[PDB]
Amino acid sequence: MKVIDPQHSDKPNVLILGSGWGAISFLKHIDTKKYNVSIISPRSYFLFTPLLPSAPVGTVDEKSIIEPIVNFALKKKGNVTYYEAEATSINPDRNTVTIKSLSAVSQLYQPENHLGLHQAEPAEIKYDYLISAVGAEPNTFGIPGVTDYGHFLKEIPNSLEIRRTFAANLEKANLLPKGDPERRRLLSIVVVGGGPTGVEAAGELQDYVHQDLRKFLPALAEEVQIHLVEALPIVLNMFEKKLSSYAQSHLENTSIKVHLRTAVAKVEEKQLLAKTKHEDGKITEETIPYGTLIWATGNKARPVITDLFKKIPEQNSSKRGLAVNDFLQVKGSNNIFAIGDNAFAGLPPTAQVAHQEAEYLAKNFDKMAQIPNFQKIDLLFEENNFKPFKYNDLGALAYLGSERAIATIRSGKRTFYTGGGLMTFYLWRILYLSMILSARSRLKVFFDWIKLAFFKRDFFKGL
Amino acid sequence: MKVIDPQHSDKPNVLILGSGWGAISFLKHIDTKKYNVSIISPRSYFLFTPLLPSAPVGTVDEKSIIEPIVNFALKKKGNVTYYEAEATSINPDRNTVTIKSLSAVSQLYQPENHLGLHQAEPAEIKYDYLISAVGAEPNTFGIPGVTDYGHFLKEIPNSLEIRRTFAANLEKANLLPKGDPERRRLLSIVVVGGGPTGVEAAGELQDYVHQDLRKFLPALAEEVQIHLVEALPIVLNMFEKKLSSYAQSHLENTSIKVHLRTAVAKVEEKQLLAKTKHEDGKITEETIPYGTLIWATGNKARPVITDLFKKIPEQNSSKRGLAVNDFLQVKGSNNIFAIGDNAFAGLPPTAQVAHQEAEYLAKNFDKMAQIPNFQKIDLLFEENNFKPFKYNDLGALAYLGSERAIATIRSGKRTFYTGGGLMTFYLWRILYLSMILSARSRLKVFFDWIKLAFFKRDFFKGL
Ligand SMILES: Cc1cc2nc3c(=O)[nH]c(=O)nc-3n(C[C@H](O)[C@H](O)[C@H](O)COP(=O)(O)OP(=O)(O)OC[C@H]3O[C@@H](n4cnc5c(N)ncnc54)[C@H](O)[C@@H]3O)c2cc1C
Ligand SMILES: Cc1cc2nc3c(=O)[nH]c(=O)nc-3n(C[C@H](O)[C@H](O)[C@H](O)COP(=O)(O)OP(=O)(O)OC[C@H]3O[C@@H](n4cnc5c(N)ncnc54)[C@H](O)[C@@H]3O)c2cc1C
Ligand SMILES: NC(=O)c1ccc[n+]([C@@H]2O[C@H](COP(=O)([O-])OP(=O)(O)OC[C@H]3O[C@@H](n4cnc5c(N)ncnc54)[C@H](O)[C@@H]3O)[C@@H](O)[C@H]2O)c1
Ligand SMILES: NC(=O)c1ccc[n+]([C@@H]2O[C@H](COP(=O)([O-])OP(=O)(O)OC[C@H]3O[C@@H](n4cnc5c(N)ncnc54)[C@H](O)[C@@H]3O)[C@@H](O)[C@H]2O)c1
Repeated sequence: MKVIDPQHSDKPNVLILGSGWGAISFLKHIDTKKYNVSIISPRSYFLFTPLLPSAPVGTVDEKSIIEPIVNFALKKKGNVTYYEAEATSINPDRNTVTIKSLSAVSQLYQPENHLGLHQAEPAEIKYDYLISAVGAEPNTFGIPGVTDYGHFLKEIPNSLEIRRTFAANLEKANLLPKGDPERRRLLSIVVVGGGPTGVEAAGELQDYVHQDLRKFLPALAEEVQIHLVEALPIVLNMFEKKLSSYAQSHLENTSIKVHLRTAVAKVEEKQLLAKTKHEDGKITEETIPYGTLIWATGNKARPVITDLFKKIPEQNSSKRGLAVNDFLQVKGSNNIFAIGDNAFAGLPPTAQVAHQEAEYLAKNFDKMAQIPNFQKIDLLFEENNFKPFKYNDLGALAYLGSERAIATIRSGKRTFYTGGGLMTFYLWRILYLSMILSARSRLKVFFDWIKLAFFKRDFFKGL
Repeated sequence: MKVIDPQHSDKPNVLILGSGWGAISFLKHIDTKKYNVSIISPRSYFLFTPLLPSAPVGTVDEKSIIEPIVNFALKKKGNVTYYEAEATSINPDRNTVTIKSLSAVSQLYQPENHLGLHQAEPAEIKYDYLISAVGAEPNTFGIPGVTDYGHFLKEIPNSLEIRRTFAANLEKANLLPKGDPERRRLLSIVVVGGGPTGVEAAGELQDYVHQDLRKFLPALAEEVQIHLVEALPIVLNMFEKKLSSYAQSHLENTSIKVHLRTAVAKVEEKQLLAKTKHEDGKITEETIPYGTLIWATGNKARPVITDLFKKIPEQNSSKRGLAVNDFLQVKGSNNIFAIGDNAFAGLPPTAQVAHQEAEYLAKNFDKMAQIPNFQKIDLLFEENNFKPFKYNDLGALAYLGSERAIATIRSGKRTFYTGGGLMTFYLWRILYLSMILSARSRLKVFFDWIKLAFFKRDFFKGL
């Protein structure tokens, strides 16, 4: 029951799922004069995921790297509606999306209707076009215990969750005497995943331990040991070999114990079972005790997308995400598009890919606006002659700790960059600032780095 | 059981209760070469209470107006120990203080002992001298419902508690249609107390509603009504009549409904019963519906101080706080001192008073260091010839909203200030910045005000 369906306007109802890179990048460029836009997301803010590994340790504040959805929609002149809720079912036959956990509805540039909704009431939202940018969710690979005893580094609440844990262990351990093995354990951190998230997380945590904790509890700081665990034989594989080594070396120089070729078989409350494959093909078992565990491995399709696989014939055998056209249309659907991590275009799950995908689609959308037939769709795209989506790989950036980073900057075939150390760390800084989506988020981080230069980090367990 | 008592050193063990204005101002000036200092407080940070009314609405961030205790103790060269716990009993006969809810113990500039304490374990902390600066706690006057349905503006968790409430009501109300009286109620705020805390709280809340909420939900913003309730016939009575009127007028011009001569008799979930005395001496009853209620009235002695009243003969009949000498020594005690709100010197309960009291005592303490007899105390003070505490009233400052404030600046008999509007608002700004206790807290707020000038306030219900 309960169906929301506004259509007094002679504009198509475009409906966006998500408030991330895809969803927001799309919103930034969509023509609200030609279309009526509605957004559904449980998160009322955009999250600049690349600096999320700085939040917990407090290099940057959780508020500095987020921006309200409504601040974006305010720059769009036309009608924007934001439902603060989560999409539970996509219904292609009815062209609605069932939502759940409705917190709020904001109607911007709309001095008009009242939907008659109540909080936490279920409702179907009709759409003429659907853009699905709900992102992926963290994958535990069915490795038992991960969720029970570990923390993802994925959203903002995760950042607080980590600080509270580490804070609590610092407090508990410092009461125990130096000898106690429990004290050594509680001061142990284990970051699973040698992908940039994990590398940056391990590095940031270290910077704090070296630069801040040491300033007033050096007896503790010395006993803290940070482990990084990677199943592959190399860290940051998306970079050149030359840089993946320098990263690994530098991490080790900052006192991080890098466990290469090591796969976590199980996670217990106070330790995790690791298997390691060696050069000679032998498998050895290790036990790594831990106080804090950060799980920064790969991601996985959300149940809403899994749900949808079964409802469309030619998605039945999809797994990673929605199989999608060269025009980023969900195969088997006449009016649904998918961008970013919930889509499958055999491209890397990266904000870079989501950003481009979004822009391409938005431009296609105002192109559709000037064609009678859109006012069955599969064919019109090729018929009316506009390009398929071609991804342009711009490169990669990763902070390694101790004011060092690696970089590669390309466009197409040419590669032009500096990927060393201290120089690259500044580049990394600048480049990140620049590719932030808002002046506010930009100014906040600029100030956060200046205060860092003079006073180095806030670590409040209740804030 | 369990008594902590370090005394290998030939220095007296000075023990401080609290991490506020008294406790910290005292710490800033106490001579740690002559004395071994220990602090007990459940709060691990200093709170700049004058800007606490800016936190909830997000003019300033909760982190910008707080500073860790250990940051202060780090500037003190000698031994400082911080117990993160609350004092539950003061024991004059034993010269110990029983503590409870022990979270952590930090020993700074002490490469030495291990106390053998565990978390949430009870323990008595011995002292040679005790300074009690635990402050007061909010007074509901036994008016039923206040705690059940209302929020104090006292500590940092209060600021989050208020934002969450207001945020929740904004979300709920916006779903209801304009007509609905529930919508009007949920958008209703009631700030009890015409003291500067309430005035500033009501004003800040207003600035947000006018300057921010209006930018994206003007239909809501218009329906929000802020009430201010004061039992006396005037607001901000500590100021001259001329200024108390201008304040009241300006508040009314910013659309705040000021209920003068109005005392809250009872608080229900959705409304509160008010009685109002009129010019002609008639009592009329009012019902003020509310969604959010902020209780910013007077304060009250904590149970730890109440507990102590009974243990000392000449404190038996104390009520507001500990009766105290002209040397700020607790009457009836030979080694206990009390400063700030938990003390009673017939002076106003203000950070200004607590700041001076603390300095005076610290200076007295290094004076005691050079006299054999301190290495029974009541007499020595007058005998060894140093001044009693004389309070110097420096004046008063209060922000009124809409970038206006009132000010009075004096020292002794002479009064020299500008107390008008926009001018005074800047003065207010400068003067507050200057009387912050740390460069970090100072820089943070300076940046918070600049970001305000360009982007106006973060209002995140989960942060
Ligand atoms: C810690 C970290 C660091 C990273 N650093 C980098 C980097 O430096 N460079 C880089 O290129 N990439 C980086 N990434 C990857 C990048 O963040 C992702 O590729 C990107 O988020 C994908 O964009 P998206 O819009 O598909 O999903 P997201 O950006 O995650 O957004 C998905 C949105 O969907 C919402 N949502 C979830 N479920 C529902 C539902 N049922 N209904 C409605 N909405 C829903 C979410 O709240 C979210 O707003 C990083 C990722 C992480 C976790
Ligand atoms: C919102 C607000 C705004 C204010 N604005 C102003 C202003 O503009 N100007 C002004 O002059 N005054 C102002 N005040 C008043 C001023 O803050 C107090 O008079 C001053 O804080 C008193 O200092 P204190 O050390 O006595 O107590 P506080 O500064 O309150 O500090 C008390 C300390 O004791 C700790 N504590 C509590 N219980 C225990 C226990 N059992 N054991 C150990 N520690 C304990 C607390 O955590 C805290 O660290 C304001 C107060 C509030 C609430
Ligand atoms: N182009 C850019 O601007 C840019 C920059 C930085 C990062 N990124 C992207 O950000 C994304 C962040 O993802 P990520 O950092 O989690 O990398 P990832 O999730 O792709 O890699 C996770 C790693 O964990 C390892 N792993 C899996 N299971 C394991 C187990 N049981 N035990 C131990 N290790 C295990 C895997 O071998 C893998 O290398 C990446 O996809 C990356 O491409 C993009
Ligand atoms: N010198 C400075 O720099 C400076 C500046 C501002 C404030 N201050 C001090 O800080 C404090 C700020 O205010 P506060 O939080 O202490 O409040 P307060 O204790 O100053 O006053 C509380 C107010 O609430 C009223 N009230 C009491 N019961 C009531 C009821 N049932 N219904 C309605 N109203 C009721 C009282 O009449 C009183 O006006 C003051 O004590 C002030 O002296 C100092």
